[PDB]
Amino acid sequence: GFPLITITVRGRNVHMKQEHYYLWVPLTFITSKSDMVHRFLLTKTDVLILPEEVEWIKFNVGMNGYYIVHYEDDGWDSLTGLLKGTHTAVSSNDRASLINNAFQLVSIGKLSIEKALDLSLYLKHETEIMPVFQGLNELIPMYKLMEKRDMNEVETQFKAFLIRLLRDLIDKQTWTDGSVSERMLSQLLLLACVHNYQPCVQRAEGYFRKWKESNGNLSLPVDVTLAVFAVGAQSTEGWDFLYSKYQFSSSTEKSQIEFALCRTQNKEKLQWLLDESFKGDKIKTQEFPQILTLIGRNPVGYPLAWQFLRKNWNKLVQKFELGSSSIAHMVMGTTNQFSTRTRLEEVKGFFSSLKENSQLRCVQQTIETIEENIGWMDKNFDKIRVWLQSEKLERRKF
Amino acid sequence: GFPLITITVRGRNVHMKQEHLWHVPLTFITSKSDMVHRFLLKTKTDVLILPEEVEWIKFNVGMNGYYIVHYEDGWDSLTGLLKGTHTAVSSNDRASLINNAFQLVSIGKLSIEKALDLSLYLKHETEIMPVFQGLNELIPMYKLMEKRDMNEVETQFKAFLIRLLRDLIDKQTWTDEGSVSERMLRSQLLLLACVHNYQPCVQRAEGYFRKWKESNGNLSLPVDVTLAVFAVGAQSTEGWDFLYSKYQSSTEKSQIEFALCRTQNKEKLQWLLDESFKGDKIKTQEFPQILTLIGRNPVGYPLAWQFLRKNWNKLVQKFELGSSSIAHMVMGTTNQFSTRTRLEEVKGFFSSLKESQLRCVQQTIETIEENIGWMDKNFDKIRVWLQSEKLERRKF
Repeated sequence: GFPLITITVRGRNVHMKQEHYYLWVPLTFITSKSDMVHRFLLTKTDVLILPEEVEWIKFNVGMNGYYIVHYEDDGWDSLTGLLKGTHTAVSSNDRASLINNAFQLVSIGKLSIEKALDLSLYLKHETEIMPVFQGLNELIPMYKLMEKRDMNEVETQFKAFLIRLLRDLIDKQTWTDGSVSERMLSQLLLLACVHNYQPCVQRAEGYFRKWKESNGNLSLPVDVTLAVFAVGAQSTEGWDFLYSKYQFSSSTEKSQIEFALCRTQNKEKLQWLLDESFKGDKIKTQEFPQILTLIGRNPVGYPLAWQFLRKNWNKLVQKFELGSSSIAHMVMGTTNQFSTRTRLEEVKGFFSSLKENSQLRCVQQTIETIEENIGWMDKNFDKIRVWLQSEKLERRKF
Repeated sequence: GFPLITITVRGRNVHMKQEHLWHVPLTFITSKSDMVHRFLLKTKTDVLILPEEVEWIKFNVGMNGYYIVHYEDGWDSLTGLLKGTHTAVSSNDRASLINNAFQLVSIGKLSIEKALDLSLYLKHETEIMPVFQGLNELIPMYKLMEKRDMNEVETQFKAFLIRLLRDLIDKQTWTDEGSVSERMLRSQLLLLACVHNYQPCVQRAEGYFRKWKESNGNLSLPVDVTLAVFAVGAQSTEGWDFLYSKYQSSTEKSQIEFALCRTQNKEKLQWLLDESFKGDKIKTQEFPQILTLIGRNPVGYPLAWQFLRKNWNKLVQKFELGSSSIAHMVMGTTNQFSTRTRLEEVKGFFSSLKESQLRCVQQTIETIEENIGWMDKNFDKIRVWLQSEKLERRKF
C-alpha cells in the first residue's frame, strides 16, 4: 500500500500519474542543471510545467523516506546514462534511491530486469558505501533464490558478474581497520572471499593458518576476521579449531565464529549445530534463531533448517512461545527463499495442519514472499540467463 | 598481480618458475588429457612429471587465475596446434593464448614476430571469443600508429587485419536472426570491415544508408548492421547532417552518436565537443563518451585532447576531479600517445594544475611511457613482418 507515482516528461512539460501501489503526495525532485531541490503536491494526474528545458529529472518523492517512482522508457534510459558516465553529479543516497526503485519496479512488473541490471553496471565506479550496499541488498537475494533450485550455471555466472563488478573496490581495501563507514565496507572482504575471488581466498587462508598456528594468539584485524574465519571453516581442522575457541574463550569473536561456523558445506557439522544449539550446553539456545536463519541461508544446508524446524515444531513453541519475534523470524528464515510451487504447498501444507499450534502474520507473510518468488523467477530466470550471456561481450575501433 | 609463471618442459619433466613470496595454484591441460590438472607452486621453482609424454601442454586454463604463462624451449608447439588443429583446444582457451602471446610481447621474452605469427591461424577462427580477443589485442597497435606519420605500415597492418578476418567477414548475413554472440559478431565485424574500407561492406552500407535517407529514416534496418550502415553514411556532409536530425529512440542515438564522431571533418568534430559541453543541442551527461570517441578518431585525436586542456577548468567544476568521469576523459584523450614529446605534453599540463596528484594522471603517463618504448622496439619489427605475411610461396 505504498506510492506508485508514474512520471512522463515531454520537453519541460512534466506530467505525473497516480496509482498508489485517492491517497492525498508531497513530491520532491532534482533536475539536471539545478544543483538544488524542488517542491510539488499531486488528484489522479497533474502536470507542473518546468521553467527551463532540462535533460534529466529525479523524483525523490518527499513522502517520508519510502516512495515508488517510475519514469517508463527514455526516462530510465536518461538516468541509466547519467550514472554510467557522471554518477558523481548526484549524491550517494540518490545513488541508492535509483538502485532501489530500479529493482522495485522489476518485481512490480513496470520495469524489466534487463534494464534494472543494465543500470547496476555503473557501480564498478561507485566509491561509496551506501549505493554499493544497496546494490548487494537488491542483487544478492536473486542468487540465493537460485541457490535453492537446479541452477548452477546461471548462479555461478551471476556471482561472477557481481564480483566482476565490485572487484576494483574489493582490490583496494587494506586488510586492517578508516571511519565507521570505510571499515564496514569488511563486507567486501567477506563477500569477495565467500564467492572464491581468489586474491581474497588465499590471503584469508594465510591469516587463518597463522592465527591457529599460535592457538589463536595472533591479533587479527576485526574487519578481516569474518573473511579469515569464513575460509577457515571450509576444512575439518578449520571448523574444529575455531569451534574449540568459541567455547574456550570474548563477545564479538563469538558472533564472528558463530557466523563462520554455519558457512559450511559439511552436512554433518551443520546438523550438529541445530542439535546442540537446541539443547543449550555446548551452544546456548539463546541464539538458536540466528543459527537457524543462517543455515537456511547456506547454499547446501537450506533444506536442513526447514526440515529440522518442521520435525521439531511442537518443541520449539514450548521453548520459544507459540508466536513471537524469534518464532516468526525462524519461520521466515527456513522458507522465504523458495522459488517453487512444490515448496509453496509444503510451506502451506505444514502450518495449515497445526490447528491449535497455524495462522500467524509470519506464516501468511512468508507464503506471499514465496508466491512472489515463484512468479518473479518464472518471468526472469531465462531473461537473466541471457542478460549475463550478453554482458561478457566486449566487456576501441577506428 | 603479475606473477609470470615460466614453463620449461623436457620429456615429462615439467618445470615451473616464478617472477613478479607467492603461492600459486597452477592448472594445466595436455595433448593427452582434456582434464584441467592441479599443481601448487609454493617455492620459487619446482617440477612435476607427466604420466605419459605430450605433444603440447598449456597452463592457466580458461583464465581463472591471475598469472601469465611464458613457455620456454615451447610457444612454437602451441602455434602449430592452432595453425593445424585449433579445434583440439577449447574456445576460451584459444583466447588465453592470444592474450598471453601478445601480453608477453609487452614485457619481452616473446618477440612481436612470434606473437603475430600465432594470430595468423585466426584465418580459420569460427567463434566469437577468440575473434574478439585477437581484434582487441591487435587494434590497440594501429591506434598507436594512427597518432604518428606511419601511413604505409598503418595501412599494411589494417589490410592484414582484414585479410585475416575476411572469409568470416563475408559469412555474415545482413539481418538479426541469431543466438547471442552470433548476432554480436556480425554487429562488430561489419563495422570493422566498413571502417577499414573493406569495399563489399562499404558498398552494401552506402546502399542501406542511401535508401534509408530516401525514406526520412522510415526504412527497416536490422539492429546489427545499423552501425556499419551509419558508420559509412557520416563520411559525407549530407549523411552526417541527416543523422543528427534523427538524433534530436534509446539505442538509435548511441549508433548515430558513434557513427558521427567517425567523420574526418575536423570542423564538425569540433562542433560535437563544443555543443555536447553546452548541454543544449547534445546532452552534457554525454560529454564523456563523445570526448573518448574523438580521442580514437585517426584525425580528430588532437582536438579532444586540445579541448580538454583549453577547457579543463569547467569540466572539473561540472563533473568533479577524481571521478569515474574525469579519469575516463583524461585517459581517453592521452593513453594512445606513443612519443616523448607527447609525454612531456601530459606531464607538463597536469602537474602544473598545482594540486594533478590523482589516479588517471599517474596512470596515463605510465600507459604512455610504456607505449613509447613498445613502439621504439616493435614498429620496425612489424614493418618488416608485414612485408612477409604476403608470401604464398604447391611445388613438386
